[PDB]
Amino acid sequence: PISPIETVPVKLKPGMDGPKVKQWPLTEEKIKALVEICTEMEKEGKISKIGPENPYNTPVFAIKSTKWRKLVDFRELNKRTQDFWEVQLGIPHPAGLKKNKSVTVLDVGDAYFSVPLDEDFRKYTAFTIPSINNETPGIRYQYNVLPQGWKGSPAIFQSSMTKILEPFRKQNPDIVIYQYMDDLYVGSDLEIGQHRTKIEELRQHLLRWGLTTPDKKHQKEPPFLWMGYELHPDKWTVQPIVLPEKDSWTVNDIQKLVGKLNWASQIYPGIKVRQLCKLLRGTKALTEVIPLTEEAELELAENREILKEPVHGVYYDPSKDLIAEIQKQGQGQWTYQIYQEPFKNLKTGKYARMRGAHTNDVKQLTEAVQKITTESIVIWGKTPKFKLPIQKETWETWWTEYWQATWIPEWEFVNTPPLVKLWYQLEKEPIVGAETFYVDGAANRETKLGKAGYVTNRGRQKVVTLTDTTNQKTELQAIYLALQDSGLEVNIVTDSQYALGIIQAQPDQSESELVNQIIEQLIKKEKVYLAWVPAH
Amino acid sequence: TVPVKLKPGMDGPKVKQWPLTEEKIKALVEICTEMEKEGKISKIGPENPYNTPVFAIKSTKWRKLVDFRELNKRTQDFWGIPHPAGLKKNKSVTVLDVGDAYFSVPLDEDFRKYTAFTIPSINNETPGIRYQYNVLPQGWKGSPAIFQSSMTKILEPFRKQNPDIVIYQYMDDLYVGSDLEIGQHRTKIEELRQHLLRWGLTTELHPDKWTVQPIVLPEKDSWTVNDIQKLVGKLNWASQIYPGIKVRQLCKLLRGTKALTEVIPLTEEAELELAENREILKEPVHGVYYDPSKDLIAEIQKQGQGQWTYQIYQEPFKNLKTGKYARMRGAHTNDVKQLTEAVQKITTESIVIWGKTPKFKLPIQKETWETWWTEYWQATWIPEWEFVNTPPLVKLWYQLEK
Ligand SMILES: Cc1cc(S(N)(=O)=O)ccc1NC(=O)COc1ccc(Cl)cc1C(=O)c1cc(Cl)cc(C#N)c1
Repeated sequence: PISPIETVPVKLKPGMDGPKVKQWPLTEEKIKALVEICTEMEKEGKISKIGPENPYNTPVFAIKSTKWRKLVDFRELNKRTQDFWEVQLGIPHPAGLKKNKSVTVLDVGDAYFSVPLDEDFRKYTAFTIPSINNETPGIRYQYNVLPQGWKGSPAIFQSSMTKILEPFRKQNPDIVIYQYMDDLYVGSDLEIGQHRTKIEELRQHLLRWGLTTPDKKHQKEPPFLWMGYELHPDKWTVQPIVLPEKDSWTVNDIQKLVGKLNWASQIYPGIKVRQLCKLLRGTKALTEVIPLTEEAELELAENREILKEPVHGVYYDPSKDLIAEIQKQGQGQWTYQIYQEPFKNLKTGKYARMRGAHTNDVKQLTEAVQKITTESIVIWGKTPKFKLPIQKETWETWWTEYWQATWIPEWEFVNTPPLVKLWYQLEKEPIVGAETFYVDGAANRETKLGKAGYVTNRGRQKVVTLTDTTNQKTELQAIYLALQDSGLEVNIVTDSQYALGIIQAQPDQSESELVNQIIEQLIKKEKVYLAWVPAH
Repeated sequence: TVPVKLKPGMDGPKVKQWPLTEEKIKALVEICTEMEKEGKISKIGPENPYNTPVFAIKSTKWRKLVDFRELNKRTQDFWGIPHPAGLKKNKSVTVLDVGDAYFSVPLDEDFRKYTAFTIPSINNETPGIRYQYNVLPQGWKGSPAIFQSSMTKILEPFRKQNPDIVIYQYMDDLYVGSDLEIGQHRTKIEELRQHLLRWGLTTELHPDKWTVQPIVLPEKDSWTVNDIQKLVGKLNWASQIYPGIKVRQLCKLLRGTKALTEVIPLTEEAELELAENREILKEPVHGVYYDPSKDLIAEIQKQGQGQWTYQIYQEPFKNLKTGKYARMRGAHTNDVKQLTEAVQKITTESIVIWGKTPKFKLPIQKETWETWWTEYWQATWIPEWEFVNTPPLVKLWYQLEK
């Protein structure tokens, strides 16, 4: 019983033509199985025996209930079919599920094969059952329904479904039906029996359109298995992630491991993979065996212990506040937890140290907020009220003066050290009395030889001859000198267009050691006034 | 319906829907179930792989705002009305939204597919709701064009009655310009709305006041080594626009290694040089003329403290216009708002002056901007933009504006 569902208009890509690949040869055995199968599918109404009026052909295969099944390779036909509106690529995050009294999962079953093919288009799907060891004329057919493996099947199926449910969702506003691939996660707040009845209604609505569905016979029971998660009636939890103990760890092994650990970092507090990753240094092959260092053996242990902790979460209740709190776990690394009621976390996660060319903590804080906001908008259609380890004063002082448009939605301070601050602030005006170094560097970009010295008003002088430098390291090195060689108060003038950079962004972390060295130095002074003057 | 097509070899837009708020999705869903019923739009299948972004802007009433920037670019041309030079010289211009006018005219059935758009769902708990226009869409370039005959018609009677009043059409907008005093003006605009309203339409710039502001250089009792440096820097960079600007005499005073804080006495030659430089800066650079065949570029620098500076130009340093925009009441804690606000403002000026929108260079990170520009958008059109890293001197120089 297929379907009184109106077909979808499928056309071949711009001006191309249906596939014409030759039928792969098969054994009398495999053949006899395919004949069997197609004879069944012939009657279920799924395929139709056609004839000579079809130049099109796709290769059928026989793979093994250990019973013989079939596989049609549409690879060609697909690359020659039109493009469809991409089917849902974003998958629901449990934390975004509103807690319901009951939820039912209904996998639609004989999904594709159950829906009509555009009768025009069927011809292109014709394949052929070989004859006994490549001697002439065997059985020929084509598809009357979405073929398993064809490009438009998923999108077409999704649609048809969506259509069939429009009514139900209309007549049952307080019922919720999530759609995902071939599944319907149906949840409500009715009573166990009311719910049970409404499900049977749905099911029967679908059956009246060609979609078979589970009964309490086959229909999944919680906890629900769903992408590293266990879905319970009042909480979700992460499904156990097991680190196998071995005495021989290949490169492949340590990588797959580092990976599962990194994923774990999102949920579990304390995972670390520094010494593990350390094992990858110099590796000559995925199959290479690399002995774990002591340090390595240890963190792996500690991780085995963190991982055996019961982290769990709650579901979303639209009536309560959304609150995201951020912590700075190491330079550029951030952790966040998003909840409604304290300690009852809806979701957590961390953002890896984003090794940049040059930023500062307030900038990165800002960015973690941006990420969380988008994440939140997606998951809940709202944006969290923030709890950030940063003083409104520091924020105002920074943002209020940064060359770039920046922003943090509504948030509030929370003193959970370490706090994000500004490591230093360049002076707004020259420092009276404070020394005035006139810095400079020049390097033969070609020879990578240079010097970078300074001369202060006070007489003090210097210059260093450098090996390996593009003027930019000299320049900066110039400035670096001027910083080490002065008091806790200095005025440095330069022609460096790049230093001008620092001025406007006062970075507190960079890609280059140099900038780092300078930064370290900047932080030590009590006052620094950086000034730029045109070069020459 | 008039057959419309995409420019040679250009295929349809397939831009992705940015995630929206629950607040906003419920509104689009409402607006869309309505329009659906009235036959303005129809749900569509998966065979349609095109798509344009949609959002809701702000009564408590929410409006639908589709972004056909891509489809506009991909849309054949129709060679709109010639820009009326005098519009810029009026004492007051009003903008009215005539997008409602299009819902009337049907859309060539063959073009529809391309107008497909999607209403997203919180948590991907469902596929989007897909539609495609059955009538002219607001924000599509081919709409005001295709409704041009019909528009002029409905307009004449009001122009003749008031021929001292100018009307110019940009997309969904109508810019009406007169010289009457505020009251006589506004009452006369309502006389225009009323006129428009008896068909199906519905809803305060002062161009002559937009002044061309110069660069003023600092004046001081005493000048320090620092003061002179900074000054010599602004001048230097500026020598890129006015090449007569000289810094030799000044740069002389700076010879030697003295404390930034030390006061330097100004030589008479040095004083002339400054005086001469104040003189050069007293007027915009000569030789800058608008070329309709070139793009318009609008660059903006955040001066901080809620002030913003901008330049519209086609050729680097050959500015068509320049300005500053100081934050409006309420935006205190919001850079994003002032910026989108400034952009709308600058873009309307450009429409008024040359009848086309400028391309923008915005000093904000793409993520920040994409995540929140809607929250404050209020116009029917949407300019083109690109994100950049503000050179510290173009900034420093324009904060020097009078
Ligand atoms: C897990 C559970 C069990 C029961 S009960 N008492 O029927 O066992 C009731 C509610 C719930 N769940 C909730 O309260 C919150 O979750 C939900 C809220 C509404 C809906 Cl329709 C589904 C869920 C799910 O649990 C769910 C979601 C997806 Cl995307 C896939 C799968 C999958 N696979 C299951």
